[PDB]
Amino acid sequence: TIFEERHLKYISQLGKGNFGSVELCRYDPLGDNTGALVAVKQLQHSGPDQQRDFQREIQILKALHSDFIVKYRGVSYGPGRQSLRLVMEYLPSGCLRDFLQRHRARLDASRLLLYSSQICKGMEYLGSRRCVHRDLAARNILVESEAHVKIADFGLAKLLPLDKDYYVVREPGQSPIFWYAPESLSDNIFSRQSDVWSFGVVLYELFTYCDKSCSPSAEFLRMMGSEDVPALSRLLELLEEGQRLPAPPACPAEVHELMKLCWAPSPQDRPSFSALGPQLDMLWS
Amino acid sequence: TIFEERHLKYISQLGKGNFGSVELCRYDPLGDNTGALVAVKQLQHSGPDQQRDFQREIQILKALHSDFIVKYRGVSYQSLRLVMEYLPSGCLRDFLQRHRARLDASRLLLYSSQICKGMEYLGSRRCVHRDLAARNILVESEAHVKIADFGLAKLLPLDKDYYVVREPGQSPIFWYAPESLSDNIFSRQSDVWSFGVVLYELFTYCDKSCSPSAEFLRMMRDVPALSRLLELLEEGQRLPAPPACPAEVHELMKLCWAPSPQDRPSFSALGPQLDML
Ligand SMILES: NC(=O)c1cnc2[nH]ccc2c1N[C@@H]1[C@@H]2C[C@@H]3C[C@H]1C[C@@](O)(C3)C2
Ligand SMILES: NC(=O)c1cnc2[nH]ccc2c1N[C@@H]1[C@@H]2C[C@@H]3C[C@H]1C[C@@](O)(C3)C2
Repeated sequence: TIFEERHLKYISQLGKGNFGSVELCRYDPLGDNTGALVAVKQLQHSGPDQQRDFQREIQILKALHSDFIVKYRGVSYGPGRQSLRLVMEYLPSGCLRDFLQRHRARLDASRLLLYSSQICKGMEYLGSRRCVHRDLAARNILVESEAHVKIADFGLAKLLPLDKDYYVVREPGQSPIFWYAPESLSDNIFSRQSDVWSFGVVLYELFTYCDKSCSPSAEFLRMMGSEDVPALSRLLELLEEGQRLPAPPACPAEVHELMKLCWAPSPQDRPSFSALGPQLDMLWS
Repeated sequence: TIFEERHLKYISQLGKGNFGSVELCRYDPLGDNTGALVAVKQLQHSGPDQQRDFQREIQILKALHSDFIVKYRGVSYQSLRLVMEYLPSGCLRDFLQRHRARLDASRLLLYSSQICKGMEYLGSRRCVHRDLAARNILVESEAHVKIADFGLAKLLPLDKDYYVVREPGQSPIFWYAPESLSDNIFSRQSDVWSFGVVLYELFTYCDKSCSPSAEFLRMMRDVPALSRLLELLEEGQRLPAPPACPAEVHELMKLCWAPSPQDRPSFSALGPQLDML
């Protein structure tokens, strides 16, 4: 629950954000090296807005209990009893985006549909906590084992007003625009329905095995093209025309049709993660 | 943007102080009574200290933008008046007492959620309210409340996280924190203590007989009225769990009332802990 700074042995780095970083550590009080591996998030060179949002993240994660969401283990009040480090579980198999590219050969559609379903269940639970993840993408999905994946990176995650179902972000997005829904791009509006849009994209990522040559980045930039209008503005224009990501190579038709529903123009017309769950689970049987 | 005195029709009094008063008016330049209502504040027989502070007050509130903080509207000028929006349902304390049958526990969480968010934003503007209490919260609609009364609200120095009031406040002792009561230290963490008391008010539906004052008074021979409370807060005594209060909210009030300000939760941490119940 409470992690002594001196017993967190640093090993190496897992990610370096713009205002923060995630370090792989071993919490080893006993010295014999049997202590558990943990991911530890902390801030660097950050202003007041980030420190405050970082404190929201810790509470949101502390409060999420699901097999399909990465585990909060504790916090550490750090060197000089001043700073703040967020301690989480370490999953050694790594992120899904990298895992699919490496082990592509030993993984068939069934296994891909298992992942999708676990993620969908995870996202259904986040809905139930009135929580919008806001950064759902293969790079933030972790692999617990070859048959278990988890959702991670709650940095952009936000709870809804208790009386409303949507939320507006005052400062616009910085994370890749290719997972963002149109109302998010045009108006910085976010919701469970917006997360449903992004889940369409992770299905695409999944069934393209995160192959870089047909990534959302890769595909949209080929459709947007270069012409000066900003890249955010022309993607939106592309999306309002009704243009979407194309059917992946060898994609099961009925999976591509579920994406299309995730990507409906109006948020009210996208299926809930509750509607999607069974639809994924009993696609073939 | 700026209001004319001759177009401000006086209606009735909203509040009064030892050196200040607030008035309800319709700003009615067309003269046909279709103007908007406004709460208008000004000073009366005050000293230079009050006039100075009142300008600070105008300028802070002028620059606050939150759906949970009463909206500065403008000013009217020889002697200055602060014009604000008028919320017609009045303050929360009187509302909770009047409409308790109509309001369930879930909606008290919503008012809590919204006050915390207002206090979070005041925190980010490096600003301390000093008089957080239900008597200073306003009802915009049945599902929306707003913080008001920035009379005693002070901005923290740019390079420090606390403020010291050399001339202490005559306003009620029961909302104050132990460092306030003892050494006049005010801070964002002080505002957290008082939020704890605001929670108590909410979940007791601002019932008179079990007010913070009434309850703290019941928990106390004769010495000074102040130095009995501080001696009692430093023992460990706190306000009771209200009857119409969930367990986990009472735990948030006790955390809010930790002895050391450093141990008390931020409004940033509190928020989710309220919203996720
Ligand atoms: N609990 C964890 O966060 C975590 C657990 N096991 C891991 N194994 C490899 C990375 C990694 C973790 N964090 C990484 C960090 C945050 C997020 C997710 C990972 C990849 C990313 O790019 C984006 C940087
Ligand atoms: N702009 C306003 O402040 C305001 C707006 N709408 C209102 N409707 C009823 C009172 C009232 C207002 N002021 C009151 C005044 C200051 C403060 C808040 C209110 C109650 C109090 O006791 C403490 C006296």
